[PDB]
Amino acid sequence: ATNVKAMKYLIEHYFDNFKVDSIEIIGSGYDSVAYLVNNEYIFKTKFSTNKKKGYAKEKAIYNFLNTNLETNVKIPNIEYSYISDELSILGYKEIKGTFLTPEIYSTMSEEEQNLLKRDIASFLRQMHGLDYCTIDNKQNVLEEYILLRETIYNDLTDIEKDYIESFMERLNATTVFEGKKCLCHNDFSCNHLLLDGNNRLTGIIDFGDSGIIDEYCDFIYLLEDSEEEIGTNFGEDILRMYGNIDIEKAKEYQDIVEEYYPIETIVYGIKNIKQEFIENGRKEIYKRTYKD
Ligand SMILES: CN[C@@H]1[C@@H](O)[C@@H](O[C@@H]2[C@@H](O)[C@H](O[C@H]3O[C@H]([C@@H](C)NC)CC[C@H]3N)[C@@H](N)C[C@H]2N)OC[C@]1(C)O
Ligand SMILES: Nc1nc2c(ncn2[C@@H]2O[C@H](COP(=O)(O)OP(=O)(O)O)[C@@H](O)[C@H]2O)c(=O)[nH]1
Ligand SMILES: [Cl-]
Ligand SMILES: [Mg+2]
Repeated sequence: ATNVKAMKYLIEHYFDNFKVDSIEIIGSGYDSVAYLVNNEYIFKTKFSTNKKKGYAKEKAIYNFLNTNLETNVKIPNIEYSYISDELSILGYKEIKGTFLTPEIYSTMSEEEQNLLKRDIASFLRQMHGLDYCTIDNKQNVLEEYILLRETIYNDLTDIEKDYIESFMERLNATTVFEGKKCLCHNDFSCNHLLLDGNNRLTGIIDFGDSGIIDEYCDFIYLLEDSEEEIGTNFGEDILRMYGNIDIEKAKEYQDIVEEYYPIETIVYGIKNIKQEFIENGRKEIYKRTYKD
C-alpha cells in the first residue's frame, strides 16, 4: 500500500492534470515496477539504476516504431514520460489481452498455433526489415569479462573459472555474430506477447532492451526449452516461416547466450552490488557443470 501511494503521488506531481483514481501493481522486474492506473494506463517506473539513459532509449524506440511499423499488432505508445538519473517513468495505454504461456498454447488447435506462429514471424520480419541504438553483444561480453577480471575473478573457484574461460573460448571461436544486424526487440519471450480472444497475437510489450543487434537475437527465447517458454519446435517453425535465416546458427546463438546466463547473473550482481546474484550465478555454474 505504501509503494502505490508514493507512485500515485509522483504521477500526479509530474503529470499535472493527471488524476489517479485507481492504481495497482501489475508487474515488476528486478529493477523496476509497473502499475495499472485507472484500469486504463500502464506506468513503468524505475529509480536510480545502472542504465541511467535507459527509459530514454526505450521511449525513442517506441516513438520510432509507432512512426514506422505498419502492423495490426499493438505496442506501447508513450503518452507520459519523465526521465532523470534518479527516476524514470513511462506511461502508455495498457495493451489488452492475455499473455502467451505454454499452458495456453497447448489448448490451442493446430490451426490456431499456426496462425500465431505466422503472426510472430510476420511481426519480426517487418521489424527486422526496417531501415534503422546499436548493441554489440560480443564486445559487451568482453567488457563484462574485463570487469570480472578487475573484481572477483581471482576469488572464484577453479570450476567457476573454467566455466567462464571455456565460454570465452567458445565466444572467440564462434561466427554467429558476423551476420545480419537489424532492429530487434531483444527480449522476445512469451511473457511479452499478448493474445486476443481468438488466440491471435494482438500486442507486444517491453522493448526496453531493444536495439540494432544480430538478427538471431529475436529467436533466442522462441528456441528455448524451459517451463516458461513454449519449446524448441515452436521457435524452429517460426524460423521456417520467417525465412532466409540459418536455423543452425540461430540455435548456436541461443545455446551460447544460454551458456552465458550464469555469468551475466554474476556480472549483474557485481554492477548492482547485489551479492545474492553473484551467489546464484556461481551456484548455477556448478549445477550446469554436473548435469550429465
Ligand atoms: C535481454 N535481457 C535478458 C533478460 O530480460 C532475461 O530474459 C528472460 C530470461 O532470463 C528467461 O530465461 C532465463 O531464465 C529462465 C528461468 C530461470 N526464468 C525464471 C531459464 C532460461 C534462462 N535463459 C526467459 N525465459 C525470459 C526472458 N525474457 O534474461 C536473459 C537476459 C539476457 O538477461
Ligand atoms: N497486459 C499488459 N501488461 C503489461 C503491459 N505493460 C506492462 N505489463 C505487465 O507488467 C510488466 C511490464 O514490465 P515490462 O514492460 O516487461 O518492463 P521490464 O521491466 O523491462 O520487464 C509485464 O511483464 C506485464 O506483466 C501492457 O501494456 N499490457
Ligand atoms: Cl558469492
Ligand atoms: Mg519485461
